[PDB]
Amino acid sequence: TTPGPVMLDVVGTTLSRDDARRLAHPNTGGVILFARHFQNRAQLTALTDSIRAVREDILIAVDHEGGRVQRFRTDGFTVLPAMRRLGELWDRDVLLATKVATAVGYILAAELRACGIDMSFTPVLDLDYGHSKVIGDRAFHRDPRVVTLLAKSLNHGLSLAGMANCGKHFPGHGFAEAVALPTDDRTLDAILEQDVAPYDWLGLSLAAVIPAHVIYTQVDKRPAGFSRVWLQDILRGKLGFTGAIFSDDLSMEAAREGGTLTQAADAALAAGCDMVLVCNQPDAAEVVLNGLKASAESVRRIKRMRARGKALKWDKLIAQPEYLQAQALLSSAL
Ligand SMILES: CC(=O)N[C@H]1/C(=N/OC(=O)Nc2ccccc2)O[C@H](CO)[C@@H](O)[C@@H]1O
Repeated sequence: TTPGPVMLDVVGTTLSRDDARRLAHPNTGGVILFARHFQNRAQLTALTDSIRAVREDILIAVDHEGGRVQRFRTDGFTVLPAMRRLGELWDRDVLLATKVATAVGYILAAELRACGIDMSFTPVLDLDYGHSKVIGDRAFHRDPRVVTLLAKSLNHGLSLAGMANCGKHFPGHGFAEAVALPTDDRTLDAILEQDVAPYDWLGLSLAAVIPAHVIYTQVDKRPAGFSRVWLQDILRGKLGFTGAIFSDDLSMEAAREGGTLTQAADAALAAGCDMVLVCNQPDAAEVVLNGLKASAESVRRIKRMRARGKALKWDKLIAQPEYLQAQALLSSAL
């Protein structure tokens, strides 16, 4: 089987008959996990194993950013700092900050792969303007050059465990704050010269992208996730990006602008998304699976988000010097 364009979630800590039906649908391509799917490491591994048993080509992801966004914080998972902490460390010691960023990346990816997960929806590349509360301390730094090199060092640590990455929220969620959709009335050039710069500078170190549920009125009235201008003209065209594009959670009502989930899913894919996220309502996601009108190009990019190579099980990772080394550095540096 080949991955479909829909990423959804399962009902709980153990796979159900309804999950198996949904996982087997041709338009299913991924699973995203949340805190309700984690009891302990043993349970989570059995869950991810059973998911791949139903659909061997499935992509399994999770929002593991650190700080305020980390689904798995217990039973050995290292509580990671808010990315804003790394920008603050950068301001005291640039090179040390890049060293810690990689260690955070490797810890993050290694622990996730030990439980059978492919990727995390990280890093946040939004600039820390201080404007967006939903972003807040999830942003690395105000300076796009600092965001680039810190995020790059983190993506390097992810790659050391064979894990990819996903920058967000394109073209930038940091400026709009802004219950309807946020709006950003800056000019295209202003958005390109700063918020978009990390996506451009990261080059091949950027594996994927999530667009923002934000309307940039001076560029396109459609939200970035449903904007062919942003996803094709800018990202694919002007920047030459060839990585995967995941929509932001379509379950966010205001993002759909009066349309159904299925209609919003068709618009996102039509705009340029390779995969769409429908979180926290599997039955509504199943309606999308069966009503979707919309692959060759996308399937290639989706397959390339699978974790590369073999992963260390927990019994092996806990005794690995590199893992132990990263743990110590994180404690001392922060
Ligand atoms: C802007 C933001 O924080 N978007 C996140 C995000 N946000 O989802 C929602 O805000 N969902 C929502 C909000 C209100 C009602 C229903 C769903 O979903 C993705 C997958 O979980 C994350 O990777 C994104 O980073």
